[PDB]
Parts: sequence; structure tokens; C-alpha cells
Amino acid sequence: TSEEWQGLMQFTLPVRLCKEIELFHFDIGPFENMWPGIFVYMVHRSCGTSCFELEKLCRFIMSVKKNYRRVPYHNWKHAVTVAHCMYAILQNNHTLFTDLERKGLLIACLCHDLDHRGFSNSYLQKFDHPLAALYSTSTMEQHHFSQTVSILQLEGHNIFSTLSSSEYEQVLEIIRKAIIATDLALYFGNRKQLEEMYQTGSLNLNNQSHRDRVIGLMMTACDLCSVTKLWPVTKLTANDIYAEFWAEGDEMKKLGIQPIPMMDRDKKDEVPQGQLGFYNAVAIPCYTTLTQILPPTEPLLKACRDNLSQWEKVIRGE
Amino acid sequence: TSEEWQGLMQFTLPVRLCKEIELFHFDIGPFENMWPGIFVYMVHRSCGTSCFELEKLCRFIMSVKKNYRRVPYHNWKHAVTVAHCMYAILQNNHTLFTDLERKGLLIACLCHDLDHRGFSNSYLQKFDHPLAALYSTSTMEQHHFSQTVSILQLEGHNIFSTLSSSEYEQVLEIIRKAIIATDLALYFGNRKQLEEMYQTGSLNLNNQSHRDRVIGLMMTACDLCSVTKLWPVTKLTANDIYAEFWAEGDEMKKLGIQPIPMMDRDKKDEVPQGQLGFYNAVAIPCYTTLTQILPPTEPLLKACRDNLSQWEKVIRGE
Amino acid sequence: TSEEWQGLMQFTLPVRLCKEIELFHFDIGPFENMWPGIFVYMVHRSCGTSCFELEKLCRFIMSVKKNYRRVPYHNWKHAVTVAHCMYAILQNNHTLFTDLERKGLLIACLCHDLDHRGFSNSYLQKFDHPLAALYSTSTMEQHHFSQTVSILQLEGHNIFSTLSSSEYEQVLEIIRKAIIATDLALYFGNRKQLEEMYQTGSLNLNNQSHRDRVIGLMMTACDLCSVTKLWPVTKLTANDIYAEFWAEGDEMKKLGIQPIPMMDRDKKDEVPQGQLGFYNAVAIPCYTTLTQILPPTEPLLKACRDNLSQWEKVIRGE
Ligand SMILES: COc1nc2cccnc2n1-c1ccc(Nc2ccc(C)cn2)cc1
Ligand SMILES: COc1nc2cccnc2n1-c1ccc(Nc2ccc(C)cn2)cc1
Ligand SMILES: COc1nc2cccnc2n1-c1ccc(Nc2ccc(C)cn2)cc1
Ligand SMILES: [Zn+2]
Ligand SMILES: [Zn+2]
Ligand SMILES: [Zn+2]
Ligand SMILES: [Zn+2]
Ligand SMILES: [Zn+2]
Ligand SMILES: [Zn+2]
Repeated sequence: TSEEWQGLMQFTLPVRLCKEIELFHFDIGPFENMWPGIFVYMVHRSCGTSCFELEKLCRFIMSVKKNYRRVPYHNWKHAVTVAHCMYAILQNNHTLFTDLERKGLLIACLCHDLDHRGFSNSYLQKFDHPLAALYSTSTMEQHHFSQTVSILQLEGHNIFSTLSSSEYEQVLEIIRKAIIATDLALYFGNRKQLEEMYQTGSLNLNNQSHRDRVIGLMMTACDLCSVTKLWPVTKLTANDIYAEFWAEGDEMKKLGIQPIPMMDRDKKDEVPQGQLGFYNAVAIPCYTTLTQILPPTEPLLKACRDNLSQWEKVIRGE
Repeated sequence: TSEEWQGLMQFTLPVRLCKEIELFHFDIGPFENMWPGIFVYMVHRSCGTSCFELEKLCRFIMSVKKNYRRVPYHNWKHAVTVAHCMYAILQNNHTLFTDLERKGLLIACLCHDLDHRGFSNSYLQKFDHPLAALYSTSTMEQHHFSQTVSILQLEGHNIFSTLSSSEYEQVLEIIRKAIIATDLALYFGNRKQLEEMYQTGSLNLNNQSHRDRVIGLMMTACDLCSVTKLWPVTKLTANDIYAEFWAEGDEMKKLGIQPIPMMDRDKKDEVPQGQLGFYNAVAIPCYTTLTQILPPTEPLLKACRDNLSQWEKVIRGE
Repeated sequence: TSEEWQGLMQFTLPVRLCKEIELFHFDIGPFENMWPGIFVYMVHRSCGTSCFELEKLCRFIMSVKKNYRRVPYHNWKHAVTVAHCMYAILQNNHTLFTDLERKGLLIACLCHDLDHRGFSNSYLQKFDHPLAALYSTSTMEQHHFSQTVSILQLEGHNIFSTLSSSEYEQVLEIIRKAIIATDLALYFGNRKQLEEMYQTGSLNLNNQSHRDRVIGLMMTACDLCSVTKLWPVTKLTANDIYAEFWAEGDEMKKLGIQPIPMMDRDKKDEVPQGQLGFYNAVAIPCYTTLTQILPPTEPLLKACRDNLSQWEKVIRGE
């Protein structure tokens, strides 16, 4: 049968990629057309070669790709990159997660920024964009999940068609919560709750609501994994992020609103200090808490620390 | 019937946009896919919800969009922007214009730069482009009108199919004259004639040839409305204009011809003085004469004056 | 018949282009949609109006165009530019080449960089790209020829369908050798052999292997013809080349490899000296040897010399 032929199959990347894709700080490279295969490979090692029907999976992937836009940062490359970080987390904590969670989170990551225009929730609200009237909170993130559901509903795109209805609902819910958790405004409270549950020892992965929070922190960690690459990758990626933000700052000014320094290209010279603030207030606490909860994710924190040092070095003029 | 269903319909933008689209200095925003709806809205308020069949109008709009190119300034966004300025002029002088003129000028504005390559008539002539052999004067502008007619002639694209033949010819002529008037080389003589007719009192909107001239000056004013936005929008848009011109300067140099300072990127430092020259010699006289003729268009002149002050401030180093 | 109608036909460019396209330093201009006609014109003057069936030729051209990518330098414009330099070489040495060679080399030039991603053979090897496993030497160049063959094999795309099988094989071999010769790593040995054969007088165009070498040097000369344009064109084109190389340098750094100064954007200030090195070590010897062998190609060498002077002038700060 078809599932039988698919069971005999092997999927394989070039040698260097098979070796280094297991590393947390792996970079997926500049060859766009290699990215779908990289993702299929990760799905097959982490989930199994029979979790998805291959023809369907590829059809789904190319449609997701088609629904990312050509913006400097929140693009198709970002999606696959975030998916890779989740792959590495899953592979290094491989006894903790169910099959549904594995399938779900990899898919959630690939879809997490679908149809991103390169603008924040804040700008949409101030512009008075139609999405802001429809989604009062987590505006873009609820749109990404809506986009995800639209793609699944396309003919020949339901990659979960083999699941029972009960499992289907579960996986879609895993996906929904995970995408919503990528709204950074929700991170601060989430990490705060996790830290306190961790310290007192109430934190228990057998409790669904705790488990949801931990997955949420995982999504933040993957979403921000730019700060966990080696310095040359981290510093170049920063160019892409500010290209987007500065464009939003321009648009704020066009609405007659002074944008914050983060989004203001007139404040370029103060980027290094702005990054330092970001690492101190957001990234280091993020990966510190995640390392506490999932000790094998420690390389993310180490790498984050190294980049913090590099930015300090920039500030000094060193 | 269909026209009856269309008569019950309402079209509406978000709240902020409904309010501020009436302002002369409105910016249509960075969300491209909102622009067609903005244009339909303007057509419905200024012309009426029964002037066009909606399905046809949208088909026409998307084809026009498809025939603008991806250049930094003379693009789809410019077209809708010029259309908005005409909307605001029409709404604030609402007793003067016929239905045909209203329909026509909004359509003319949307189509005024169709298939623009980002090069002036001058460069085409020097390059010896095939369009220059076909159109000895107003080369690009006669091409834009030809493009307009080709799109109308497409199946299901004749948005004026409900007009009588006599009215159809009239509207196409209104459109033709209006697009040709956007050739800035023709502006100088036109404004000169209008000024003198205005001063002596011979100017009379009941005279078709005077009326054509006034519409022509209206088209110039809309075409240049960049200089009538608030400073943050005006100054950022200037980036886009020079990106185009400097590219043309590069191409002049490749033909072995020294380009004028306007088109020469080696003269960046002298942009502020170049703008000052432009406002003094072209923009201020343009909106001054237009305000004389159509007093409600005065906010364009005020805004132009404010930007003139801003450029003086740049020159001073202030 | 159809070939008879095609025989009555004339193809013609605007006046300026008919005159200046015969010049070695001709620039094909910024109007993309003029480029196919320019190429057809060159084929018709150099080969004859009956060498190709026009409908087929155009179909082929647009498919080739479709298979070039949107990179800063190794793009569709580069392909037509390299084809033009071969045109000028062929027209000024018009008694030396067969019909097959003329057809072949113009086609080879148009296809020489098909599907170029903007990365060197070196980077592919270090990235461990699948093409590097398939093609151990001249990696990109064997890919360009493979792409060429795929396009020919498309229905209605075999522009050589009128040739006998024997002639078809010959032309494809001419094309294959010519594209492989564009691998610059092979140039150094090739020019070295040609120089020595030239000096001793063993060089003989009636010897197929010598003839192949001379064609190979011709391909290098066309491939590098950027350095043979007038200074304004040469200096602007240099921008495009470094945009590509610096991007590759970035990607080297992401692999953890320090790129050479040629590919490193941190070494911008040293570009003028880097060009000087390039002209001394590669370009001047290239066109010097070619001028020895084919004296009518002397204007390429003159122009190269003038650009060498310009770069020296840049270095001096003059
Ligand atoms: C969500 O915001 C961010 N995501 C990032 C991923 C990688 C690197 N940076 C990221 N940022 C980001 C966070 C904070 C800032 N802050 C500032 C503040 C002032 C100035 C002048 C610059 N940056 C910027 C980016
Ligand atoms: C039609 O030309 C222009 N349209 C504009 C719209 C907005 C802003 N500027 C516009 N320009 C324009 C007009 C004149 C100049 N002149 C110069 C001259 C010298 C230099 C160094 C720079 N600009 C430029 C743009
Ligand atoms: C194949 O390499 C090149 N092709 C060119 C075509 C036109 C102009 N330049 C070309 N180059 C090229 C050759 C050598 C260099 N070398 C360096 C070395 C150091 C530095 C700092 C800059 N350039 C660059 C381009
Ligand atoms: Zn997001
Ligand atoms: Zn994201
Ligand atoms: Zn125009
Ligand atoms: Zn215009
Ligand atoms: Zn090549
Ligand atoms: Zn090449």
C-alpha cells in the first residue's frame, strides 16, 4: 500500500546538514528550496515517517510558504527557523511529549506568523485596521491561527485527516494555544507564573494548564531564537528586525504619532543599548526559566549569554 | 434586480479612516489590500452607489493595479494617492462638477501613471525608446491613456458600459485631457493662462476650454500632492522620488550624458536647496492659482507652505 | 510557406540602438522588455534570418528569462550583456566561424548562468549543497548546462529541431564546452596554454582542441565584459557584483568561516585596491591574449586599460 511504501522510504539531507541540524544554533541557510526538505526531515526524525502522508505534507508546506509575505523579518525563513528550534527542544526532551504534541508544535511553529505584514498589534490598533476590530487582543496571533485553519480546510491540505475527530480537536487546540503564546505581551505573565510554580515545586507537567504554560514558554524561546545563534548570525539577523521596526516607526510618524525608540530609525546609534535592555529584560529571563524547567535546553541560554557579552562589547567600542 | 441590491448596500471603512479620508492631507496607509476599498468608498460618496456596477468596478481596479509597476515612486500607491486628492477637491467643490466629470476624473487619476517605468519623457527620448518615436510630445502620458483604453476594452472591464455612446465619448475625453495635463511640461503654460484669465475676470467655468484648463490645474495639484501632506509624510515620500530620479541619472551617465542635478545622486547634499527651488518655482504657484480659482482647496496651499518652511529649516541646519 | 514569410521579414531596433549595438562597449539599457528583441536582432544579423524559427526562438528566450533569478549581478541582464559581447566578437571576426558556432555561442552566452543563486562554487562546497555532491568540479557551470538542456527538451522549445542529428550533437557540444569555460578557475590554465601556443606559433584554429581553447577564452572575455564598458557603466556595475559577493561573505560568516576580503563587506574601503589587483592579475592578461589571437577585439583591451586607469585614479584620491 501507500503507507507501506512510505514506510520503506528514507529522507536525508547532505552530510553537514544531518550533523549540524541537531545543534540548537543551526542556521538553515540561504537556499530557500532546501527549506521544505529540512522541515520534512525534522518531522520524520521527531515524529516518525508515518505521521503524515508525504504528498499531503508537501502540499501543505508549499501553501504555508505561499501565505508568508516578503517582509524583512517575519517571513518564511523565520517560520522554518522557529520550527527548527522546536525540533531541537523536542529531540532533547524526547520522553516528555506525546505524538500529537510533537506533530502539533512543529506545525504550529511553521504557521505561527502566517500572513504577517511586518507590523505589530499596536500599529494595527492605532491605524484602526479591520483586524483590530475583529480581534481586540493578540490581534496578529489570532489572525495567524485563522490563516492556519483556512489552509488546513483547503482540498487535499488536511494533513491531520488520518486522526480521529477527538485527536484532531486536540491537535488544533495545541496549535491554537501555541500560536497565541507567541504574542510577547502574554509572555511576561506566563514566565512569571512558571518561575513561581517552579520555585515552590507546584509545577507539574501532568497538570494540563501547567503543561500549556510550559509549551507557551517553549514557543517564546523558539520565536526569539535569533538571540541564541552564534554572533555572526545574531548580529546580521538584527539588521532584518530593525528594517521591519523602523518601517513601522515611519508609519507611526505618518499617523502623527511619535514612535518609541525601538521603532525609530533616528535612534540607530542607540541600538546596542536597546539590545542590552532586551537581553536583560526579556531574553535572558526567558531562557533562564526554560533551562530551569527543561535542563537540556541549556545551550539556548549559554548562546544568549554569549550574545549579551557581544553587545556589551559593542557598547564599549571594543 | 442587481442594481436594486446594489442600491441597498453600504460601503464603509474603519472609523478613523471614514473621518480622516475627508482631510486633504490624508495618507492611505501601508496596507495595500485596503487601497481598492478606499477607492470604491470615495467613488460611492462622491459619485453615488449606482454610478458603477460593483463587480465590474473591482475587476477594473485590480487590472489597473496589475498594470502599475514596482518602482519606488510612480507606483500603485501614487495612483490611489492622487485619486484621493481629487476626491477631496471634488467633495469640497461639490456643486461645480457633473456626474461624468466626477466619475471621469477619479478614474483618470487612478490610471494617470499606468505602466510607468520610472523614467521621464526626456530619458526616453535620449535612449531613443520606441514610445518616443510613436509619441513625439507628452510621451509617457499618451502611453498612460493608451493603457487606460486597453484595460477598458478588456472583456468585463468596461465600467462605463451603461453610459450612452455620447456620454461614453465625453467621459473618455475628460479622461484623456486630464491624463495629458499631468505632463508637467504643459503645466507652466496652463497656469500662466489661468492666472491671467483669473486676474482680468475672463475666466469662466461655463466655457469648456477654460473648464478644461482648470481641470488640468487640478490634475497637476493632485499629481504633486506629496508636497501637501504633513511633514513626516512629505519628507519620507521625497526619499521615494529621488530613488527614481537618481536611477535615471545613473542611466543618463550610462548613455554618456551628464544628468542635471535633480537626477544626480552625486548632488545629494544639495537636495534641500533643490526642494526649495521646486516649491518656489512650481508647487507654491500651482496651489496659489488653484486656491484663487477654487477657494475651498486652500488647505493644499497652507500645507505646501508649511513644507516650504520645513525645507528652509533643513537648509539652515535647524 | 512559413520559412518563406520569415525570409521576407525585417527586424529592426530604434536608430540609436542599430548604430551603437555594433560597438563593443554598448549597454543594453534599463528596459527589460527590449532585451529579447535586441537578442533576436543580433541573432539575425550574425547568423541569418533563417537560422531559427521565430516563434520557437521567442518561446525559448522567455523560458530562459524565466529561469534566471532576481539576484543583483548574475541575472537576466548579465546574460543578454554577455551575449552582446559575443555578438560584437563574432561580427568583427566574421570569416572565422561556422554557422553552428555562431548559433551555438550566442545561445551558450544567453544560457551561461541559468538558475544562478548568486553564490560561488566555493560556497556551495562549504555549505555542502546537493549540487556539490553531484558536480565535484565546475559545480554551477555544469548546472547551467543541465538547465540549458532541460529548457531545450521542453515541448516547442527545441530551437535546433531543424538541424540533423549530427549537427545537433555538435552544437550542443559547442554550447557545453563554452558554458564550462565560464568557470573562472579553468581560465588561468587556458590562457596560459593559449599564450604559449601563440608565442611559439603552434596555435592553429584548424585544430579542434586549439579552437575550443580560443572559444573558451572568448567566453571568459564576454563573461567579464563589465570591465570593458565606459567608466560610468563599469563603476555602477561594480556595485551589483559586490552586492552579491558581500552577501556570500555574510553567509560564509554564518557557517563559521572567515570569508576572503573579496567577499567581506567589512573591507569596503579596500575595494579600489581589490579591483586594481583584479585588472592586473586577470582582466588585462585576458584581453591582451585575446587581442593577440583576435586582433579586431582590441577595443575590449583598450576599454579595460581605461578602467584600470580610473581605478588607479580612485586609489590616489583623484
Ligand atoms: C520583539 O522585539 C525584538 N525581537 C528581537 C529579536 C532579535 C533581536 N532583537 C529583537 N527585538 C528587539 C527588542 C527590543 C528592542 N529595543 C530597542 C530600543 C531602543 C532602540 C534605539 C533600539 N532597540 C529592539 C529590538
Ligand atoms: C516633478 O519633480 C518633482 N516632483 C516632486 C514631488 C515631491 C517632491 N519633489 C518633487 N520633484 C522634484 C522637483 C525638483 C527637484 N530638484 C532638485 C534639483 C537639484 C537637486 C540636487 C535636487 N533636486 C527634485 C525633485
Ligand atoms: C570574478 O570576480 C569578479 N568579477 C568581476 C567583474 C567586474 C568587476 N569586478 C569583478 N570581480 C572581482 C574580482 C576581484 C575582486 N577582489 C577584491 C579583493 C578585496 C577586496 C576588498 C575587494 N575586491 C572583487 C571583484
Ligand atoms: Zn508573531
Ligand atoms: Zn515569530
Ligand atoms: Zn505621470
Ligand atoms: Zn503621477
Ligand atoms: Zn557563471
Ligand atoms: Zn556569467
